[PDB]
Amino acid sequence: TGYDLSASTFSPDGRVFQVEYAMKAVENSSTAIGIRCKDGVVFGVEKLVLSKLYEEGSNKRLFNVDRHVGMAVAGLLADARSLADIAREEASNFRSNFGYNIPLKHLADRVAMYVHAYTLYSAVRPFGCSFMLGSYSVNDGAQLYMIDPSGVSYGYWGCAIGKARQAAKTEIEKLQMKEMTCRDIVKEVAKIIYIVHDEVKDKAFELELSWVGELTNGRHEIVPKDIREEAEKYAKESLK
Amino acid sequence: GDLVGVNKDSYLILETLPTEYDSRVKAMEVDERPTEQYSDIGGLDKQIQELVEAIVLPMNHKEKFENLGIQPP
Amino acid sequence: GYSFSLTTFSPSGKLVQIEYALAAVAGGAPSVGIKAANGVVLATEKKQKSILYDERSVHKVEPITKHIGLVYSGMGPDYRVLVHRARKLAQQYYLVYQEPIPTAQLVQRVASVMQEYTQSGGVRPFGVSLLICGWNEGRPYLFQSDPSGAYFAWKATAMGKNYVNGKTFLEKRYNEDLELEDAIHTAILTLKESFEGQMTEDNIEVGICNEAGFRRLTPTEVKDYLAAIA
Amino acid sequence: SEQIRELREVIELPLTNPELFQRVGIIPPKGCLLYGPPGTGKTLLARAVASQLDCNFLKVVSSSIVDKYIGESARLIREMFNYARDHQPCIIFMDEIDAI
Amino acid sequence: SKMNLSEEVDLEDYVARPDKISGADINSICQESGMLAVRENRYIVLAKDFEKAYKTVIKKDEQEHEFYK
Amino acid sequence: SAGFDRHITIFSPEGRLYQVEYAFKAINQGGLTSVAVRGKDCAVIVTQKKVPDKLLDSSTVTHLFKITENIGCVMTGMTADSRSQVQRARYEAANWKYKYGYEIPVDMLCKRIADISQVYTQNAEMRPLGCCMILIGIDEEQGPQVYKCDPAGYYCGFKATAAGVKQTESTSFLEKKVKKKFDWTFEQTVETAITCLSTVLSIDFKPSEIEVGVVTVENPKFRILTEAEIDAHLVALAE
Amino acid sequence: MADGGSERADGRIVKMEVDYSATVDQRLPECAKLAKEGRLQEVIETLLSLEKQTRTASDMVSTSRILVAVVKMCYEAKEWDLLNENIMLLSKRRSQLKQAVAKMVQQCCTYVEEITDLPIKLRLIDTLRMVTEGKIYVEIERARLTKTLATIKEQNGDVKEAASILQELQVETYGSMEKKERVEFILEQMRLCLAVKDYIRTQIISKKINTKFFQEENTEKLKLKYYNLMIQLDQHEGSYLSICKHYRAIYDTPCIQAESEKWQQALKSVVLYVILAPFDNEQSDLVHRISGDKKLEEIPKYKD
Amino acid sequence: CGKTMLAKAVAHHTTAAFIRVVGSEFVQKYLGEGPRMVRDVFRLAKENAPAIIFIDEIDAIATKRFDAQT
Amino acid sequence: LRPGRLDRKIHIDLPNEQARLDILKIHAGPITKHGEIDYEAIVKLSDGFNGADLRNVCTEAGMFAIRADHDFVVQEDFMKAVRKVADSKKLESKLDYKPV
Ligand SMILES: [Mg+2]
Repeated sequence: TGYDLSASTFSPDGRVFQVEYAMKAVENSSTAIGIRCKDGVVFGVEKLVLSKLYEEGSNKRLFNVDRHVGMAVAGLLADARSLADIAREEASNFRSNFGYNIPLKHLADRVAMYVHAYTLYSAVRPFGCSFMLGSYSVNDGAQLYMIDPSGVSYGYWGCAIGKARQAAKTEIEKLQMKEMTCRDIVKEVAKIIYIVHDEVKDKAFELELSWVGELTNGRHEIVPKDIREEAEKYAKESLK
Repeated sequence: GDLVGVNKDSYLILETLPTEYDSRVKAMEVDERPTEQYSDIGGLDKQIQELVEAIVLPMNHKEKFENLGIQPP
Repeated sequence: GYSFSLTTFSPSGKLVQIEYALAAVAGGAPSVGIKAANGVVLATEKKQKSILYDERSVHKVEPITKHIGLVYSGMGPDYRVLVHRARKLAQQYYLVYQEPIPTAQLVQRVASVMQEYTQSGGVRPFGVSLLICGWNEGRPYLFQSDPSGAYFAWKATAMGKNYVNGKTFLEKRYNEDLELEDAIHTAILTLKESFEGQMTEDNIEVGICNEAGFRRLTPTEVKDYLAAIA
Repeated sequence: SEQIRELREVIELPLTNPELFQRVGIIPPKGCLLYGPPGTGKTLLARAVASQLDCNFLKVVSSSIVDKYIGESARLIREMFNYARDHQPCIIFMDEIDAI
Repeated sequence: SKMNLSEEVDLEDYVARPDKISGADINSICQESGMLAVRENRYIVLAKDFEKAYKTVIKKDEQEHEFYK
Repeated sequence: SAGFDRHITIFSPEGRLYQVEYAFKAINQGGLTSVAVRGKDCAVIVTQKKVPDKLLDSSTVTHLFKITENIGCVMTGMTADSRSQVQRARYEAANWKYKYGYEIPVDMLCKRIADISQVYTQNAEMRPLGCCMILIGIDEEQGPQVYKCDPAGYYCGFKATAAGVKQTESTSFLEKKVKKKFDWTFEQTVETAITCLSTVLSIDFKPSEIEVGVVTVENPKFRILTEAEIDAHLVALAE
Repeated sequence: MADGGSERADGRIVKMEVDYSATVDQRLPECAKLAKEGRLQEVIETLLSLEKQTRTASDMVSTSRILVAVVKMCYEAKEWDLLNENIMLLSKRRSQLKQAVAKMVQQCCTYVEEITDLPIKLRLIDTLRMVTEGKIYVEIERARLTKTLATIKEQNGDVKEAASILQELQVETYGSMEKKERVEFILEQMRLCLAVKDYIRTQIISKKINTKFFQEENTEKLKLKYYNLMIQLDQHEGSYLSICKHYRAIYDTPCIQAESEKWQQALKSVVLYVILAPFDNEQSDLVHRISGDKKLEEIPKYKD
Repeated sequence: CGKTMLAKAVAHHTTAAFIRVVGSEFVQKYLGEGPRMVRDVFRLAKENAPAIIFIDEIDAIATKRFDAQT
Repeated sequence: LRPGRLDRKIHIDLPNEQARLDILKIHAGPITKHGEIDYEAIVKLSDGFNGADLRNVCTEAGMFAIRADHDFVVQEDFMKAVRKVADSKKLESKLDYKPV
């Protein structure tokens, strides 16, 4: 506190508050969760409609970095767009220098070191974003990663980013995710969103579900749950 | 602590005449009885409960704080 | 106080941050250096905080060329910078002139390096003073630089903590003509003035200059030298 | 349980046995520093020392003696000893040693 | 002198030591060894504690961060 | 008192500076402790892990980092500054092999690390990386070694090593430990490396809560112990 | 959960002689693996005390004979291994080993009149190894004291057993002094100190007694009869007035205990050497207190 | 190094009015009270016997060395 | 720090996770209930880390007993009490205090 202006200064007890201040700016964003089954990764983002003039698919938070890699950002949306273009550019140089797809364990290291560099100098500020990284391969399986604004990056089986970070992972861990298929996961992700405050004190929302795994043959794309609409049909039955 | 009546010169207690107050304390008792309701107040719903649980219930339920066996502040 | 910075003067006197940099020199480990008639003796103090620290890992007496050695009193992390600077600078003379650099020539140049960090305005000065020895052209030499950039030529001196007691010792002690073997005898006897309790073969670390080149002493001789020779 | 007793005989043995303080000879073992949280420790284990004799307690607010000129404060020292003279080892309980 | 030592343990082995001690800390040594025998229920100093009380108070160079020497 | 030089890296009156020595208490927010022990011809790293979540994985937690095939390390302090410190360590270990044609000594590497941490103190305008590094390695004609690098740019090699939160309690145990002249036959090393951390932290850990890196002069490759043989050394000390 | 280990222990107590007792130690590590589990409520302390009871009962049957070594080597087996067995970091110190050996020191109280002195002090020297660690905190804190007093009466006391008790005195004020039995233990060592002719140490450990008084109400023949050794302490140099103040203190109980020979010699012993104190105001009014007695004229030293 | 003990040793074997004053209770607030406490000592001293005024520490305020433009 | 002012010092620690249950059953004393309580099920779900504030946990469980007309205290009321009290502890700033 006064000793908290620059990002290159220490507190008298030994922490940087400019990193601490940017972490709870991610806290005010809506909840985006991630989960992986035994043969794929399923994303899911609670996204709220601003007033009414939103045109049903604008400014999405499910990006597409590589052929098999996408993001699940939450926080400052404009800061995540510039950070997503770094990961698009980083995966292109690995293709041009080595001739094959980027491993997700190596991709998250290159991004987190880039986020780390904005937490050291007084000229720039730390980012205000946190996001997810999911991929699938036949020689590596499915992985799911997690990057904070400080730059700590390691793997989970399931996660949540937003207001309800604790309130979502309470009921994620009561799932037998080690053996389910990622078609049964999709109907289970939608009830985790709709339990915790979809439109209670808010106005409206719309669910987005991204999708990667064995059924897509390594491709990353949005779900065909505009087809048959089964996520909302199965989750709205959990009213009682 | 008694408001006894004492002779001037002899300084000897003569009468008792207790419990006498001035007009300033008598003016402090409210005879207005204002008309404010809780519907007029908005945005303080946590503090509304924490007041009624603290003061109003010891005013009403003297024995509910007895059979449970705690002390209201 | 005006000070806070290095690129401006005080209204009355001199640069204050360079004076504060000299305070870190006085709070360092003690050291001593004596110029005898046939050589120069360097000796310093080196105690570990625990019994766990390997004493034969990091050295204090550090050779620059085959006839030039160097000690310090300040902060060891800043010491390793200008040592590596003085190594590469000493080779640049030898590539041009094909001749080992005289001891009065490094101190022209090493002090100009410590000069440059006293400039503007976001860098800090060093917190290290030095003692530089060597036997060039018969006569031996013993100099001393500072973080301000000046230099000297000593007969005998002592830096570090309690230097005023070692100075009044050496003022009462140092004569003009002794050999190198008598010089080490009064160089440990001035280290015993301000040292701590035990003084073993690993608490001190001593290097010398002959005319046969620079050499630092192994603890086999230093145990046998401190064995009952006062 | 470790601190009920570590504080006990470091107070008990000097007050019960002043004769060993002439078998070698030194008078002041003058007490421990109880530091940590507020918790319940400052007020409750002071009553754990009250288990044998003890009693005294009184109170030290650490504020009425801290007046600036200490010519009054030295009298405010001995003002509290007007009851501590009335007994055997009186046990001056002292709260908020360091608190202003 | 005003302390019942009563041993054959010679104190001048601590006179001849270096690590120069301030005069207040000499008073701390003899009082600490008084504690370091009575607390162990001894009616006399046996002066095997006197080594430990000497090594206790002499350790004041606390951290210094192993930095700037 | 100071007050004075407590924002940026300049001198104090008499005589120190505070921003570097605030990084020394920047390790302690990790809430962790690491122990390195060199007794004889082998070398042992031991460090606990702390997994606070069931959704959190197990493989992506380990602080044991393989620098080269014969040099391993462990990292304390805060997490994000630790990994960028390792990236410089992996990088300059390969430049030695390219420029000079042979394997880098473990002694030479801490010089190259602490000099990079030196410039950030001398020249300003970069935060000086509040993490600590401990190295082990095998040297020809020198035996095994244990080194420690500091955020100030200090380094010193020494036999028994603690870091993290509990240096002053673990090193106090190891001074009394390494004073007797007992030999260290590769299980005398490990059992003391366990029981020092086991009593200072007061955990006496369950088998799945730690890591143990090792190197030995019979197989100089850096080696992370299997969870099964961690249990074998744990049932060895408690017979 | 652990009732299977109990019915297997029902098998092994029948098969102590039908099967050999090493097989009881071969069924034992399965019950150790049950103790290795010890999770929350299933196979934890209360049922763990049952296998600890039955393994000691099998240790009773196996080493009731002069083949004693099995009960001892099973103890340094399990009591070094319990750090790996039940819970790491100082497991409970709560009913996992305590009453299993508190039964055994009760058995050492039984066998000391039967077994000879050699294998019982081999039994004691192997139980002192873990009693120095824990298990004598409280209930029962005198698991050490009922057997270290037995070590005194092995050779019936000497210089060494006085040193053996003075080194272990305050460890049960380090557990919790017992209004009565702790006072009864902390008195007993100084008559051993008088056997080693120690007097300055004797009065230091005697000054701990003075605050625990008025328990002679429930004490018939022990409280004010140990103080007949406290006058032996002040028998030494000259303190004649103080031990006549002492005789008036022990004057009361043989008037409660209405005797006419033990109480009469209390009148005899007090009237002899109030005289032998040097003259003072304290002697001058004490004789003015003790004269005028209704009981003093039973003796012709009323004339004296 | 045994400084205050020497002042206490004089107070025994003298026949004076020993006055010891810490050099810290007059560097306080309330502008003007500081210099009057110096007067309160000496008016109490010079009214009395041959006396000793022992100021304990002036490693506090004892040095001008600049004109204070503050 | 000389012998005679703070002759020996001692630090008090805030958590034990088992001296919770000691202090809990003290404060789960004179409060009417059934004996229905799994007291360890309180402790494992409790994260208070302060002995004076676990006193506040048993106070608010009686407030949940005032709620829904419980003359006894059900085991749910303590689990209700931890979610109210320990969440209120988390929402306060100025968390730097250390005795020297
Ligand atoms: Mg003084």
